[PDB]
Amino acid sequence: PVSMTKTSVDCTMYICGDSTECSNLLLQYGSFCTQLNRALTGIAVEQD
Amino acid sequence: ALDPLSETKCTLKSFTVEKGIYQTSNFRVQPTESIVRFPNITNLCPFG
Ligand SMILES: *[C@@H]1O[C@H](CO[C@@H]2O[C@@H](C)[C@@H](O)[C@@H](O)[C@@H]2O)[C@@H](O[C@@H]2O[C@H](CO)[C@@H](O[C@@H]3O[C@H](CO)[C@@H](O)[C@H](O)[C@@H]3O)[C@H](O)[C@H]2NC(C)=O)[C@H](O)[C@H]1NC(C)=O
Repeated sequence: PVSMTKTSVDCTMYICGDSTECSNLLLQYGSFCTQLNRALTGIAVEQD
Repeated sequence: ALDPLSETKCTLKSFTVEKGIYQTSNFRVQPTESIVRFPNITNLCPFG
């Protein structure tokens, strides 16, 4: 094996969907899934 | 929110952006109308 499928998963759409109140509550947790998005993007680049 | 260049400047937390492609936000189609579909019954409940 050389590479695997490049998957990008979004925070606000997965955890909260299209809910503004849920996003406002999610802002209290900080930048957890800025980190998560960054890690997934890094894996995606590493595959290429 | 002025333009994509400023949006990617804000995403990188910097005023100068290097050459490349950056993921900034998500495009989503906002709904236009509200639809309600309830059964055509009209007999009031015997709550009283
Ligand atoms: C408890 O009962 C009262 C009174 O109802 C009447 O008396 C009872 C002893 C029974 O014989 C009942 O069958 C009888 O109707 C209820 O008050 C009544 O509720 C109805 C339903 O909303 C009212 O009807 C409307 O009233 C106005 C015009 O007056 C318009 O909005 C409508 O055209 C429609 O007629 C009625 O006026 C009202 N009657 C009195 C005396 O106020 C009461 O609702 C009920 N309790 C509960 C929890 O429903």
